[PDB]
Amino acid sequence: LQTFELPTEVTGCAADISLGRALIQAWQKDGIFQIKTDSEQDRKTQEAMAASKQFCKEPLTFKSSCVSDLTYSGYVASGEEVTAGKPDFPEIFTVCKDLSVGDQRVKAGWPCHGPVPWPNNTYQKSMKTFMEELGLAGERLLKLTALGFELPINTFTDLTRDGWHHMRVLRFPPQTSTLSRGIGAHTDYGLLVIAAQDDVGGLYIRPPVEGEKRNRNWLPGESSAGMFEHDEPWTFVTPTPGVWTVFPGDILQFMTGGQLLSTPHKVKLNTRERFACAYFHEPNFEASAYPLFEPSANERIHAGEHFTNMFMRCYPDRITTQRINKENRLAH
Ligand SMILES: O=C(O)CCC(=O)C(=O)O
Ligand SMILES: [Mn+2]
Repeated sequence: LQTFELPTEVTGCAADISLGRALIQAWQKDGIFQIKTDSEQDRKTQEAMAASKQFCKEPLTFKSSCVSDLTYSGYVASGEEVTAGKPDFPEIFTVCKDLSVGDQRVKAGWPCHGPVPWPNNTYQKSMKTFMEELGLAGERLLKLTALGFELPINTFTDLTRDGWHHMRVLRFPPQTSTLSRGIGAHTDYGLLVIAAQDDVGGLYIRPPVEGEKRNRNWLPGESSAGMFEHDEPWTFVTPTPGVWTVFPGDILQFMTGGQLLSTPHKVKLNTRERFACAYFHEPNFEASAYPLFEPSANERIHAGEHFTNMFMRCYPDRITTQRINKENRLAH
């Protein structure tokens, strides 16, 4: 895979435009590239992964208490069945925008808005500072992408102001310990996905395949789930120190008219447990994404509406979903 070092500030100089061209080319050929982490980005990744490992060592009663009826942030034990001798399962802690009940959007009952049920304040601090760095990387990447497409440098800036960025903090069990098979082929609904992983290995991505029609996962009727899972090609994302991976999400596919494709990906379970984090760089919850290259187009996709429906469908029995239904929160 290509690995690039990003500049700290993207200003629009010739080097920035050149880098944007190269990022687009790498996505168009490989579906993914790596970005070099600096010493602080790396340190903060390691501290977040350590906090994740410590949290997963807590008893299940405690982990299961890290839930909220206002936000989807918090813990889920994935799956619905276990057996004797296969008692383990994937675990996710989702971090969405951390808004207290003092925030006006929370007071107004906006769906998905509320405070993260942090397990402790060291996990909180570790995840917040990691997500701050991930957000800055996302902004650099979007400015470079704009420059590479000959668009204004700040094309994405209003769209992502106070963006609804969120992250899944993941633990996958060893294959022999679980009835889970990992995560099947899917795409992520976001502008960009920035991901980190430990040394165990398990992530596979599907590059662009010339002539291969792709479902447009921003449309409810074109779910990408499961598609191509058993068909070649799948690229193994070899664990590599000192990098994050980056691929386009569904929103960038929409905005670019398919010049970038949302990268399908899947996770296979290994012989050891595996830790990873997947960060989703997003528009503002209230913003609508639009075609960048079709100025006459009136079609839009509303980020907040899609986020809410996706979480409601993925976690239909969570207290968060029950409260959305009880209070008819979709009406906001
Ligand atoms: O486990 C990984 O490396 C990626 C996980 C993922 O794709 C997700 O949480 O959407
Ligand atoms: Mn994913």
